Amino acid sequence: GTSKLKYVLQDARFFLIKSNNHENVSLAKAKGVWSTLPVNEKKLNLAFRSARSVILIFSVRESGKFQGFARLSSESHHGGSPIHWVLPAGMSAKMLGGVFKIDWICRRELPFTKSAHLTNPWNEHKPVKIGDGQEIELECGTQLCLLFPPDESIDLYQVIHKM
Repeated sequence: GTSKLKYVLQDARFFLIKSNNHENVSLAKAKGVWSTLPVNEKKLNLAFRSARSVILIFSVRESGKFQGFARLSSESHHGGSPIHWVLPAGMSAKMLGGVFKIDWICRRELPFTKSAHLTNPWNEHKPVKIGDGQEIELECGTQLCLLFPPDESIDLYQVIHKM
């Protein structure tokens, strides 16, 4: 059912995450971490302290799909044992140095074809697939998350318990 998920998404903020590779999304799905560039790192830290939930919705460049969505459980943190991201051409480990802990809500794919009817008012009313770090307005982001199939590998309890 959607009661639990709708509870997690009440008053949530939503950010699109655009990964240049599949590897870092596979890594992040298993380990429960994400890192972004400093502009977006600042944006997500502000949203984390301000919002009841901060949702990252992931799409790998050129994949034609979203790969899942997750909720921040921490602000970014530097100084931990380093995540061995596959670094894109012009990116250093220092640029991805802040590590957010995330709890995945769905790790299943949603093709762009299934979200063609949703537009983001905060990106000029363009389809929500169009947009790293683009903020998605509350209702559009909620409906986008609701489109994903249920994920039998996920237990929402840990998220609901830490809210």
